[PDB]
Formats: sequence, C-alpha cells, structure tokens
Amino acid sequence: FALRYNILTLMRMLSLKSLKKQMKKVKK
Amino acid sequence: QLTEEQIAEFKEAFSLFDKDGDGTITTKELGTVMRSLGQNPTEAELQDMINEVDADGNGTIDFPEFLTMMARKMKDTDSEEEIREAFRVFDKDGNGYISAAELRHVMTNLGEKLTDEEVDEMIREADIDGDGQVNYEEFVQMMTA
Ligand SMILES: [Ca+2]
Ligand SMILES: [Ca+2]
Ligand SMILES: [Ca+2]
Ligand SMILES: [Ca+2]
Ligand SMILES: [Ca+2]
Repeated sequence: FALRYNILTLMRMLSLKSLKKQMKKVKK
Repeated sequence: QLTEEQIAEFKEAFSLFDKDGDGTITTKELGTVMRSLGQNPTEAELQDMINEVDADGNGTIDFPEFLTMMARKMKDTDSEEEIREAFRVFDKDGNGYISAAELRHVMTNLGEKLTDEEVDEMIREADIDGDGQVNYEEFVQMMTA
C-alpha cells in the first residue's frame, strides 16, 4: 500500500494547498 | 531513476485517474477522483491543481507530468524518520502491528472506501512473516523500492 498511501496523501495535499491559497487571501 | 516495478505501479495509478484511456487526466477526471475521496473542488480549484504540474500548459496531466509529480511526492517518505512517522500513523494503538482495522482506518480517513477484501489483499502482500498484520520491518520493506 506504499504508492496508494502517497497518492491519497498527495490528493489530500492538493486540497490543503488550494485551501491555503484562499486562506492567504482571507488573511491578506 | 525509478524501479521498472515502481514505473509499472505508477502506470496503474495513472490509469485510475485517466478513466477514458486518452493518456491525459482532465479536470473532469480529477474531479471524479476528488469527489470519490469525499472532496468537492470547484472547476477553478481543479484547474489550479492541474496547472502547477502541467509543464506544456495544455490543461491536462499526461503520464510524464504525473510521474514527475509522484516521484517528487515519494520524497516525503524516503528517510528513516519520514518512514517512522508514516508507521506511527498506521499503527494507531502503538502495539507494533498494523492490523486490517488500522489500515482501513488510515485509508478511510484519506477518503478511500475499500472493501474488507481490498484491505485484506494489501495486508497479505505486505505480510512477510504471515501473522496477518504488518510490523515495522515489513512496513520499512514495503515503503522502500
Ligand atoms: Ca483521460
Ligand atoms: Ca500537460
Ligand atoms: Ca525526504
Ligand atoms: Ca497496531
Ligand atoms: Ca507480519
């Protein structure tokens, strides 16, 4: 399940990165 | 360089996103995957995601773009310390044996709805001493090439 794990955490980090962008905007 | 087994695994992984077989992942296909994992990205968000890994700016992820993105992600779990951190995430009760219930918990929290059968299969493949669980040494073996 090594690759499955890194894919799923990458899918989750694609999502956190997009949230972090809008958060950057709220804060600025 | 990657193992020919790693490149083969990455090809299968790529096929799960490229549901139409056209050699590219579109916002539509990445949307479908994100939604199966319990996320609701907007069209704008889906394009933002493709955009950062889209070297030729054609709006889709081809296999070379995907493989570049995946090989980079694999650097998050390549050190002794990063592999220990990943082991602790899986081994929720701290007893040194990743059970089916634990592996299913990690995968479910990441949005993947697996069957008991899929979970049993991933354990079976990692379970070298054949006790039905994955210990630290098994985990390290499964996390390195
Ligand atoms: Ca496609
Ligand atoms: Ca592209
Ligand atoms: Ca690293
Ligand atoms: Ca355990
Ligand atoms: Ca075992």
